[PDB]
Amino acid sequence: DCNRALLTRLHRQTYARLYPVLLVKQDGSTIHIRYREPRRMLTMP
Repeated sequence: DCNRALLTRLHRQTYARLYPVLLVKQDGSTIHIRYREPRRMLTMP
């Protein structure tokens, strides 16, 4: 059921290049975050 809303693109008329990034906050939890820095990962302290 988690997959209902997951497939989408940004609908704002003009925007920057969006790159998949993997974010790790301080959990052990990770989120897919679309951000303009191509770097494959960022981990939060």
